[PDB]
Amino acid sequence: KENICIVFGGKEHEVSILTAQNVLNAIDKDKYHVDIIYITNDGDWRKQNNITAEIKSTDELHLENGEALEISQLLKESSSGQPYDAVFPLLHGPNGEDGTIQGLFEVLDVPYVGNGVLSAASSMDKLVMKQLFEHRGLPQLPYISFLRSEYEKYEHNILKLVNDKLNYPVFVKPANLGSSVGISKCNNEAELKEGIKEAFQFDRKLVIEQGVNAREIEVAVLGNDYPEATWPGEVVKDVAFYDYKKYKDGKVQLQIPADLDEDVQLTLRNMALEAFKATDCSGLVRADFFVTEDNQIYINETNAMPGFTAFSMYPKLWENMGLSYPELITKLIELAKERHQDKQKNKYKID
Amino acid sequence: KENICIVFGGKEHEVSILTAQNVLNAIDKDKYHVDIIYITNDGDWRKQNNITAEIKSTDELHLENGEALEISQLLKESSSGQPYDAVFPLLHGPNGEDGTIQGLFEVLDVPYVGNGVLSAASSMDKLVMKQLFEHRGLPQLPYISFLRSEYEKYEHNILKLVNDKLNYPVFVKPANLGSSVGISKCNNEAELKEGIKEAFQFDRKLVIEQGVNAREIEVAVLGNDYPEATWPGEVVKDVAFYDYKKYKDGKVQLQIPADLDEDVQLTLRNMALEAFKATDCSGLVRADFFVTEDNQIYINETNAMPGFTAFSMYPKLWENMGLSYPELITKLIELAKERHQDKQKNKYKID
Repeated sequence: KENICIVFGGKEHEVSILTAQNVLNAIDKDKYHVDIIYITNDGDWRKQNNITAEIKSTDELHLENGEALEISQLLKESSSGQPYDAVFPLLHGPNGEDGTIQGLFEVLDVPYVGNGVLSAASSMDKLVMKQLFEHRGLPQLPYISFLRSEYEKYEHNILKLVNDKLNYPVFVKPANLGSSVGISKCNNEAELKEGIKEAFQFDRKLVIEQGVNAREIEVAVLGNDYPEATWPGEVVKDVAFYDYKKYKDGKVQLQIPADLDEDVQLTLRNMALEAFKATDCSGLVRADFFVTEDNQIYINETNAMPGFTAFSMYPKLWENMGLSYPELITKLIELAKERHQDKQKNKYKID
Repeated sequence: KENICIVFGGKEHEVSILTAQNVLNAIDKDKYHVDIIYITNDGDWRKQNNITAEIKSTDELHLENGEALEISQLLKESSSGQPYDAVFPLLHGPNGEDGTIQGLFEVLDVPYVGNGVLSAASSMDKLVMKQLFEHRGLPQLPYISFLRSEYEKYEHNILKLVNDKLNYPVFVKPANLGSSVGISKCNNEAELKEGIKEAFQFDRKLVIEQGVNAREIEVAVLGNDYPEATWPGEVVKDVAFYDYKKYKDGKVQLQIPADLDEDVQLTLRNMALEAFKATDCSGLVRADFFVTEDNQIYINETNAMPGFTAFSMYPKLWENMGLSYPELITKLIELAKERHQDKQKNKYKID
């Protein structure tokens, strides 16, 4: 058996916990020895050893009453007594996909699924992500950015650059948040200024982005050095608007593949690979696009740890390619093994 | 008293250990309670509690025989029984300035000196660093970059782009190393190809850089949101060459301020601040420039944790401004406190 540890929760949990239930029930307990570590909202790490049956309800998860050892000892050793072959972060904290847990994993020399430090961190900062996309030549909506320090001195002058380079309406976006906290849509300077002031309560760096009305199209990418991209998918919505949040009850309504011309789909698959390379991803990414009704394409953002329930977009895009959810989980673990092995080979060849 | 922890060593140590001796002997043991954690080449963490006298020889450091508790307990609590007010990483491992230890620090919610995760990681990847410098408008030598995957398919085609955009000689540079391992200077394709092949043994991503002969000029930057830059300094060298390494015995020979026109110095101070902002630095950075004999300026790289002995360039640049080495250490701790406090204020205002 191989030795796996799923880390879930994070310093709101209900998605992460549902995800960890799905990932657990889709792992062959015959091929894998599975421990899990739950991170409480407090930040405390609680381990639960040796999952061996299906998790039918969240009650079966020890959660905050798990075994409360130091984080060092929790990750060094499987309950089986072997070191882990892969650790799978399914976190919904900021420490989830800002590169921080990945940094911990590297310091502890623990092999792990998904994106590395620089990749996760730069996909979480919206300014760095766009700067990397730009250098790579991917099309994006016209955009501006600045630090609070610059706006305190150049308010009047920054607003002019907005009206020259962009067309209203624009969106004010905090650079470093994982949440819709502080985003607003502004139809003029008056609203823009109010919006900028309003976002600086939550962040020190802002992106101003030209608005579009467009379809949201997502592509799943999987791999390390030779990644592959799925056919695109769509969350079907008769009306494009920024909701600020999923309000409709029940399952989300996916269309996979998306109802797009076959040429446009191929363009999006190739753009997804470019977006993966532009932030030097590992393991996986979801590329999220804006596609207007006249088939104009912009890349919106990448997502370094995308939604990963059994009905989420990222796994359902791979199902459409023939890759089962249990096969996808196993592939992510093998990629984690390979990236990890490739680093001692380099750390060795450095002598 | 405030509570400080110096982390030094790292998974070669002699500079880091000399540095930790200097930083220790320059801290007022009356104002600060000082513990230190030593990271062995093995990666093991060993704590030594409550430094209270001058460290006259490295023998007085417990080093690898320090107290061998789990890393979690080592950082959570000062020997005094209080949580730390600041942790000061003085590491010479890759885990030093690739953002990994900083990620650990954030996961453990430990306040810490210097650059954050994204800042350290992006200053260590030479491709991302140049891409950020470019977007900011700082002048750099003409350069190319590619992944191993791209060169395996486009060898012939990538070499042409080199000869069109650059002028020989060029330097082949691994993107992700902190070491001179795999750098070479090439006067033609024949050498370039050999050089590219030679660097791929140690890295998966490369930068090809146009060579210059120039003076090396360094500027020290200190601050968080309102940073300040020193007058520039110079390691004086009658002959510009890439040494691959300091060979001369004894002290390095600094000229502070550098023998440059007063206008050129002011330009470099302002470029240093731009370079700090371009990678969203915190705490400090050293901006390293190429300045030709005809006063043409290029930024070479930033250094997120620069040399920090008492005779290193970064502290000596601040001494020239009137800031003593003990005052600089204290300023770095206050900045660590401020960045840390500013994050709960935001994490609070996010509700």
